[PDB]
Amino acid sequence: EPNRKWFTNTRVISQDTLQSFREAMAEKQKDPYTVLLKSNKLPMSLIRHQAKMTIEREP
Amino acid sequence: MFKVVKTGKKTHKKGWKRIVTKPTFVGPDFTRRPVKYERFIRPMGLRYKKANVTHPTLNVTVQLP
Amino acid sequence: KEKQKDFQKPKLKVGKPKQKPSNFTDTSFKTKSIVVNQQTLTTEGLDSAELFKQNLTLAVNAKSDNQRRDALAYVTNQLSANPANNPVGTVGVLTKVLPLITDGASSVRVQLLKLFRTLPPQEVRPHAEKILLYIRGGMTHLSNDVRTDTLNVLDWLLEVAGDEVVSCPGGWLKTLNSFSSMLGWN
RNA sequence: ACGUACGACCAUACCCAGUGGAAAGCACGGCAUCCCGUCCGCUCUGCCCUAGUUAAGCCACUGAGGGCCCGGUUAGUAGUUGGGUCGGGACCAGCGAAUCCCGGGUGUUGUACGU
RNA sequence: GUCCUAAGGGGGGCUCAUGGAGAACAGAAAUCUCCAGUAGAACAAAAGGGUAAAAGUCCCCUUGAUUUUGAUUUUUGUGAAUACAAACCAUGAAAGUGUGGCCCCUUUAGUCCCUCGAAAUUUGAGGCUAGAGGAAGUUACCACAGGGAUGGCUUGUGGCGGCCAAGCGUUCAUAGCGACGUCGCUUUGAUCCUUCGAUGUCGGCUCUUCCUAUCAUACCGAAGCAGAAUUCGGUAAGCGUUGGAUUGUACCCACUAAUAGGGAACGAGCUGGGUUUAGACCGUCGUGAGACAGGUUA
RNA sequence: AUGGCCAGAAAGUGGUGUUGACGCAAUGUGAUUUCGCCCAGUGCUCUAUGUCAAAGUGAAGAAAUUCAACCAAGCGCGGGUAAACGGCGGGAGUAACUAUGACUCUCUUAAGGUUAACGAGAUUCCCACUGUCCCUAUCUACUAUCUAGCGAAACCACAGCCAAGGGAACGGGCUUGGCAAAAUCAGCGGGGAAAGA
RNA sequence: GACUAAUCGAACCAUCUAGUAGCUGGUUACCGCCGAAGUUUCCGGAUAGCAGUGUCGACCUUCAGUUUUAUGAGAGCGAAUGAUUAGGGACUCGGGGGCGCCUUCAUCCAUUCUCUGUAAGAAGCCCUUGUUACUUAACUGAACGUGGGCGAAUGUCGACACUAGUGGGCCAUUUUUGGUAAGCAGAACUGGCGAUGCGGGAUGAACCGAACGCGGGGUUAAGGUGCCGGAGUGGACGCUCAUCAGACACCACAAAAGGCGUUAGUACAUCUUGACAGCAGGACGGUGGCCAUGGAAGUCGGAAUCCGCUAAGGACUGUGUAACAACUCACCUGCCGAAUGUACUAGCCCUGAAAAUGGAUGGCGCUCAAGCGU
RNA sequence: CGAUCCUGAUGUAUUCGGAUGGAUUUGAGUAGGAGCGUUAAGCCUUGGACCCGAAAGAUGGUGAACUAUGCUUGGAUAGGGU
Repeated sequence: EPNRKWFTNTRVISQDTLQSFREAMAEKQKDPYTVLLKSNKLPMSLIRHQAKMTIEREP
Repeated sequence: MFKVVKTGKKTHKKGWKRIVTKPTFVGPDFTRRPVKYERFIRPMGLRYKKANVTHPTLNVTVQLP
Repeated sequence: KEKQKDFQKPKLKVGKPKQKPSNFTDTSFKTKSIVVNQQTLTTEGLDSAELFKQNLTLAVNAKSDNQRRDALAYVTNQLSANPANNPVGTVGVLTKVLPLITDGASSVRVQLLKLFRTLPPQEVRPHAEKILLYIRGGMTHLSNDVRTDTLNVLDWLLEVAGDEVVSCPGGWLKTLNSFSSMLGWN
């Protein structure tokens, strides 16, 4: 069925929040004895040509 | 959608397991259920994590998670 | 109420805070530290006082008779080699090893007797009350071997500090009562 | 034929602009005592038919007006009913539209009383 | 547990939603005035049908939102609705309109209701009438009565999305399909530190024949094919196409001219796995008999 | 022992028992060496209110009857028990009907420096050994074969050459072709037939 | 779960007992006369429909799977939504931090974006006349009677009783609704089959013709007439030669497909001012155009691509050189002699994909057919 | 005419009686009887029920000459190695 919510952004995040989240999560990967709680509910998707140039300039 | 997976050692098998024959997205941080308790089997070879998504106005195709 | 729409409209509730938007992304997370509870295998970096305390703890808390016997033997060997090598002290050593009189392990009881015999007599003397109370308990205890080994402990105490035993409060009449109760001479 | 009253079909009658209206009939009009109703005699109701005026209503005419209505065509076309040992849609026997376009119009009529 | 499941009748007067133009504060929005306004308002269906001197709104009186009997529709009894028939009314000057809202057990009562069957009374019961309320699994130890066991398909060249375009259509609409192509997603000769799920079963021995979709031998065409060794392709099935290793479960090695691919089974010859009667053990599940994610033995 | 576990329709009945805890009875584990915690749930077991049968008691009525207390065991409440079945942590903070959970904080541990002998048990390998194989050959006896005598059974709609077609992917009879010559013997296992199928 | 007399997850013997089965198998002479059926509707069953025997009633009324004429009807979504909030405020205890005071987030608000029925008569029509408690100002109307007068074509029964079988089968045309890569899945009417023989499709459940007592004569349908095979190597006009043509095609392969196969047409163009093809010659100058290159002169590359002499000739179509040269093409002239060229369209033909025992327009065979169209 | 509902007449064991009227359905009812016995056929129900066929259930008896275990009484089993 047609709906307005198909054509809207479903997940949004700001610059500072994304940068702080990435820095904190990288600091968490620095320690191998520290593991996340409820990792399935965390936005982990955000965390996770010389040959072409030469061929373009000289075929 | 589902095919019947037969289990047991007798000639008369049990047929409660269903295997998904179409591609699936199992989700993030997915660990398979114990074999005694999984009914719906989603094989590893049919799991996709990226798709070739085309932007309609930009007319470009990119591989997105 | 059985209808299942593709998108569910959130319902505003009065007197409650507004819900966060559907596109909101939460970056807060909590972490728990995994720790492996296993001691060092070589046990060589620790100081001799730390080995003394650890072996005393093993002697008083171990569930293996051979382990308790070896720990008491190690403590007895260090006390015999040097009485100055007692970081815990005579009072603490006595307080920890006096409940082991009632122990069912005869080898542990004999090694405890050796530890008592290698304790310094002038430090044994002021604390004759507690030792004699443990002797009374483990001596009226039901097991005959425990009674015999506790009598050996009482023999050691009478050899080392006789006057303190016969002059401490309850050292005379209560000991006589325990003797008469065990002998049937009541 | 023209008015008035009650009407039948209910836009060929409606809406927007102008122009004219013999005779009478309409209508606007004049006055608030009585009957009557209002914030207000605006509407309604009562009294006058004298005066004034066709200004408006109404009637008639006009408009390459909007709309509406009626014909030709479209078209024996689309479509549809049966037939073939017809082809890989066409014939046979028949029924049979509406658009688009081309034009026309812009009310008939009964009863009764009058001019 | 509280709350909502809707006020009908008669008569009379007036038009609604909205738009334009105006009035101290007053403006986008307070009240007032004119013009336009076919319902774009309202009527208890949010885009169904129907209503403009009303079926809407306001005012004045009123409860036809009343008894009684048949008929009809939805179709034995219902219930709802529809025209009435009789009585009692309401409203209006009157015509008229109004009979609603626009469309099987338990238990109670019966004076004059009837029985308890030899007669009567009192309790109780029964009847009739009128109401109110609301019984699990397993069988791999087995047995019986029966019934069964897509095809003139297929092959060599991806999908999605966008351009280009011969053409097909198309001139009272100038839309739509579209071959050939092209463009985006699916390591500077690397890495060897990414093997991604048996429900479906194949093999082997012996032996014969067929097909060509030709690996080799015969012949031929082309390629910087000097020679040698080849590569690509064509005609051709005459003639050959091997010996082994590995079951903690199909690829390696060697010889050779070459170690080509299939059919006749996979739409009652013999022999190893899928594979599984009865004995037994371990793992998972179940209180259990037992079953299985399974593994092993005879 | 006026007992435990069992038999019997019953019995002045019987087994253990001509027995007495170094015994009888019920179980689990299964030589020897080596080898914690929890009574949460389910069992088993020990000790005044609730639940509370029959008999008995009291009240009402003319009685049938109705209503009341009282009310054993069991269940419930409270303890024990894990070489019972099972299961694999604890405490504090927060909170304060009942049960729950959630949330932090902190300890988080029984086990480290005899596998022999025997076996028609299952598996891998090495030496020896060989017709298992390259790759088959030869010999003997008894059959099979022929003769004299004797002599069944299974099975049997009717019969037995194929090719193509015969919509119900069946054909030995139908259609169209190939064709096709008495009567026989030894083998053979393609087909038909044949498995207490 | 072994043994208990070849019998064991409850032995053997007799009886109840001819236990029960909806399941399996079978169910016995002939002729004659009728003769079927599959959601039609309701909650695994009833029921409509279709059939046969007896009757009875005036087997009276006539009706009809037909035509003609006249006239009518024709559930969900929602600017009541989905977003945006950087810049502006109110903020203050909303929360929290630091030192009652400030704050850092955060709270919101202010902003904005998104509209198929009926009729076609003798029971009908007309006149007169009554009855009424109905109705009307009124015998003014309403029905029902009294008396009298007078209709389209074509073809030619009803009610019971009893008893069945079948009542959610298959196939086909047409229509309608959904889809799929393609298949396909639903409904409605009609026809057929199950129940059915005959002639033709070589053969056959669904095709065509036609339905059936026992015979004789005649004529045909569908299909055929070279032989098997009864009937024409019949007649006319053409087309086609296939290295397994074609003679039963429509579906797939499969396309706007590929053919220097062969016919018939359509459109455009050239032509005695000489068409197409050939033969003999010209095919030039600025200029070796500009840039680049070791070299590049039309012909390794990039970009432009003009003018003159012209009858005509490209800043060049290929061969060629290291570069030139040279040859050639486009184009022009001379010889010649009359019709051609391009692209489509319609026929027939070839290819347009095939496995595995030896075989099929039915078989032989057929070539101005014994193939194809009339 | 019988059942159901409404009214309640003359009368009176003054609390019995139910006339006169109405209104609905109802009943194979009345409204100038049609039945009884019997014969033959079709159909239905119950019986073994058209015939043959279960694994079965129950009642009462017979078996330890096979075999399982136990009691009583008997019999038998070279030569080597350690």
